[PDB]
Amino acid sequence: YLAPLRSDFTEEITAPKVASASNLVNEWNN
Amino acid sequence: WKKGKTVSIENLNTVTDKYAAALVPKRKLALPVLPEGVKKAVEDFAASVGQAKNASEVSELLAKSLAEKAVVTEGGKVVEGFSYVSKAVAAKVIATRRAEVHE
Amino acid sequence: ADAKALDELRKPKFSSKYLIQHVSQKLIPAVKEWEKSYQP
Amino acid sequence: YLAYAVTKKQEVQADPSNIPFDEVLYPQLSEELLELELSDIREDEIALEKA
Amino acid sequence: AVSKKEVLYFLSSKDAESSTAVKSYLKSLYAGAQVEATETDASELIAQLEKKYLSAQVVEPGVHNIALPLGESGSAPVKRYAAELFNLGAQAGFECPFIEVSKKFGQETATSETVKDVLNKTKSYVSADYNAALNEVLSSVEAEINGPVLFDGKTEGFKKFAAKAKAVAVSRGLPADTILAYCAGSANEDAADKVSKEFFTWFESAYTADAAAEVKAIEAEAASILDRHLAKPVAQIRKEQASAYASLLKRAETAKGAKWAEKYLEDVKAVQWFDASVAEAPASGPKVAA
Amino acid sequence: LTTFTFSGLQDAPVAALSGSIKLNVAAKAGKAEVTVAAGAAKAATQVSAAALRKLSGSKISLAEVARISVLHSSIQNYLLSLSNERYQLLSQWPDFTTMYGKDFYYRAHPEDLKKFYDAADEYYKLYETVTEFDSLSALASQVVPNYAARRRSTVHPAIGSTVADGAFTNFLLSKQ
Amino acid sequence: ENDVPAILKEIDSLVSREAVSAKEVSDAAVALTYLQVKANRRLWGKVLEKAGAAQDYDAASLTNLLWAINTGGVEHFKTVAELAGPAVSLLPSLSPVQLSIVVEALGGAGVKNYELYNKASAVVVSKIGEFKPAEIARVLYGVAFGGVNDVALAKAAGKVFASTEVDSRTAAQALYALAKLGRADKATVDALLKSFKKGTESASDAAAASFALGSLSFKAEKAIVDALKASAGDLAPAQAVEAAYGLALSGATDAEAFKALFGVVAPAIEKAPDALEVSSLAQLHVASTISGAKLPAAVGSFVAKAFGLAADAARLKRSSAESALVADVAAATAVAFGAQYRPEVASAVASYVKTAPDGSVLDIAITKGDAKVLVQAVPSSLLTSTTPAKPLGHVAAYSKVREAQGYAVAVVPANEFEALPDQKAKAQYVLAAIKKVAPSF
Repeated sequence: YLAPLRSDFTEEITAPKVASASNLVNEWNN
Repeated sequence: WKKGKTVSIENLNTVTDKYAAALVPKRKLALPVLPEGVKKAVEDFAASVGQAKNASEVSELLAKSLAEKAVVTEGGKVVEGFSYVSKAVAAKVIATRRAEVHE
Repeated sequence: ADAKALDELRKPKFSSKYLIQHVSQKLIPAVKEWEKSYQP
Repeated sequence: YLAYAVTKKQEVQADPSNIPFDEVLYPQLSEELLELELSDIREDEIALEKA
Repeated sequence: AVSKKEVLYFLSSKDAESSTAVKSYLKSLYAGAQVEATETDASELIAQLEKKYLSAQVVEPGVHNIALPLGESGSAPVKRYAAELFNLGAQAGFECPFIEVSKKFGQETATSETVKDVLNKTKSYVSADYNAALNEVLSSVEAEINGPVLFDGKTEGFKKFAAKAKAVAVSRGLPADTILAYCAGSANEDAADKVSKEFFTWFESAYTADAAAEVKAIEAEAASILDRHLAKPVAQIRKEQASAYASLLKRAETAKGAKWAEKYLEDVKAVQWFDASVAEAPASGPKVAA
Repeated sequence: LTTFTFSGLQDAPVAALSGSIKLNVAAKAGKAEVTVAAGAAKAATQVSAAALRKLSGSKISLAEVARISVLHSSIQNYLLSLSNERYQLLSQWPDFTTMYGKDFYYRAHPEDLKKFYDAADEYYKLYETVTEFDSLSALASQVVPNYAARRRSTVHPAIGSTVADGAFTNFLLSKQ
Repeated sequence: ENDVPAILKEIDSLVSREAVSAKEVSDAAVALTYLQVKANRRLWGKVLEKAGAAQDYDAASLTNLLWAINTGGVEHFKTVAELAGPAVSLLPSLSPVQLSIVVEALGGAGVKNYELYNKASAVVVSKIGEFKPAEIARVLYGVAFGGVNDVALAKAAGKVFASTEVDSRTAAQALYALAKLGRADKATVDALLKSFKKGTESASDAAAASFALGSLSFKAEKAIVDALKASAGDLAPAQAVEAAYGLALSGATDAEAFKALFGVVAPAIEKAPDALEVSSLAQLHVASTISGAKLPAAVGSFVAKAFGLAADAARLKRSSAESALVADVAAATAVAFGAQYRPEVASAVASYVKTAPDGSVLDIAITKGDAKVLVQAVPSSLLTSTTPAKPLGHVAAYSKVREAQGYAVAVVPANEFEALPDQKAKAQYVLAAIKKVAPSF
């Protein structure tokens, strides 16, 4: 349940990179 | 299971009954088990007439006579004229046919 | 043991905050002495 | 849940009317499983009736 | 314990493990202890670097106490989430986000004399399809000047750029004339509030749409992480998540005596308390002393 | 809440809108005769005008007791509400065990029975991995550290592109 | 027949079921403030848990819920700020009585929703005769504490408070809203100060006008301090500090009131020194030094140490226009004392940053023998938001504490200082400011 601790900063101001929709909702419908 | 809610054991158990309702065969032999309501009525009645040492052998044959001509019930309904050949009856036919060809 | 507190239980657990603190305790004294000893 | 699961499953497993008999379930199959082996004895008997 | 520059950052802060560091310090000053002299030293570079590493000890537990509004309908859970990050940055010593990134532009480009240099030293902080959309406008205006545009304002060539740089900003969707008339002020406060109430409907539509774009990325990351995980067998998942829990306990158990690792294992033992307390009375939850 | 509030038995609710709580107050000019009833219990006390004003003197300050954090629970609640949407389309799967009989076995092409007995073994793969709800806590920890490092910005935690664009036109279109 | 801990278990079972509606979560919250259930925190949590999960909301159950959260003193920001969704969608559906309860409860919690406060204040300035003067001071209290500097509502409320006689309770709410806005229009403040002719029914509105008068620096009205010497048992210790501080900022000399107000605070600090926030301990050291009423011996030195903290934490988290003004005033006070060249000022402004006797840091501290002057710069954040733009009462708070440590505070307001065209004129502003305070320099 536990995550790696990071101590780093974000220098840029960017768009948060929306990931692509997986195919699982229709392949389980296939 | 709804999106935010929890499942209840009144519905988890209703689902489990649907699983075990598929474990009953679709057509079954009503092989009758003798309850103690009728098998202890015949044991003391055998002790009424002094044969209580052979009271168990009466109760064993009491179950068996209902058991050899046990009837086939499909959905609780008795299907009359349902003839079935046993796995032990059919293995008697094979051992007869094997031993008369070997001779 | 059991039945801890409220203000002990309100802290978010696996946040960093002590890597940031451990870096800040090893970056700041090691860069305070860099600025007082610096010639190009 | 697992306490009702081992009780309802044994409720249908203690019942001897729930013993599945392939002879009762599939009569035309359990008689053809017989004549698979009765044809193999019949084929061994034709070779004896030819000799 | 604290070094007094931590405890000054934790005064107006509101989270738990800092306010029990303040309440333990405020009880010590009450019991006849003298307060340390605040050092007026560590000139501008070390002073602005300690602010970087002390505000990140206020932001980092504060970000973890802000529930994301994932899978929510409406604009009020995003206006809750963004306002919790506004009030978190204020507790960490940040100013308004408009005031703080405009300070970042003038800090990067105090010595940018050309408009092509201010478009390439503030490149990390501007949206890249807006920074590129100001390069077709800079290259179009460069045709009628045929000389580099300077960052002057009194130069006529800068007004030829700002005639068409403003033309993009309205086409991007942002009212640049209500932004510029807000930060210029006005004469009367009655018509200064007609521009204040039109800046703050842009700004509330500005800070929501990138708090929502930060949520919709977490919704799409969690849906691609889950759909990568639902394709596995359950035995693979149980041993993949048992190695990651083992290798990350091991990383915190090798480091002994470090402050972060001994606080890490106090969190593992407090997670296990939460599971053990729920296991004793699960219709009520964890036991709080109250 | 602020230090001073200005509410209590002035434009107050005098009647409840539910049936599980039946509340009626009697607004005296000084005090209020309250009577609330909830099922079998009845409570009828009297509050003063200055007794509702001292209520907001000390603040309750409700705070969430979360297992790991409030951030982590909001990702795990989303993964649980996503893992419910995939469970709902495993609920609409046709019952393959109604075709496990030997009168479906021996009628069928033997390769279309391997496919059917593997399509039933795939449902138990999909169904046992979507009901692995103990796996969702360690999945939400793969979303937290990339998110929290974006909020650990040098500009602001709440900064994004749309604010930084509109603060670029304030920066650019003013005279340097 | 009459049981509260048996009706709490009936409410606790009401809000623990899975289908708690909006009407049932409102009425469970209303029944918990009328029963005064501050001691049971989890029962207030279960109602606040179900208040966010409820999806229907009509105009009456939202208003009864927000009334109960505000009156009960219950703060949870995540739940209350998400009740702005049911508030902004039902905003034409709201009564003017109910809209004042919605905006006051969302405003007092600190909800940053400009679409609510623009649309609620545009309703009030359009339909103002429908709004009773108690329903216009709550909406002014909402938009003031929601971070909006809406003066078009504060001007339109100014026409009502000078015409209609308003109650003592709704005057203090209007004054507290003005002190957060920082306006101090004396035609409207004293029009709200003529509402203390009936007395105060509570001390929380005698203290809220006490705090709001010293924050704008008018004076005590002495009907307000008459209520505070009598009703100072009706106040929490955090409310009595803000009561005493706003008196001392306004120049209140009645030390029997300050004996009453410190008799609430100082018993609370000894049993719990950490219960009050450090910004309120610094407000107590202002109140005990300006009025001069002494504190207990362990408290009055501890509250003196806590003024060094809250002035240092307001120095670390400096606004960077207060950083750019201090370094502009320290430049203009270096050339005033004689520094003709750039390398002469930069070694002088580093010498002005002597530390205070309480451990704090003073940016511009000059010493000539035994005489000390301090220069204070006050940017806009400590100035009144109206046209004469005089500084707020909180800077005379800081000056009169620094004067009692051995300094002479010359305030340099940035609406006047940055009005000057040149640096030497800015030196003619600072040197004129020091000699009118301490003429030995």
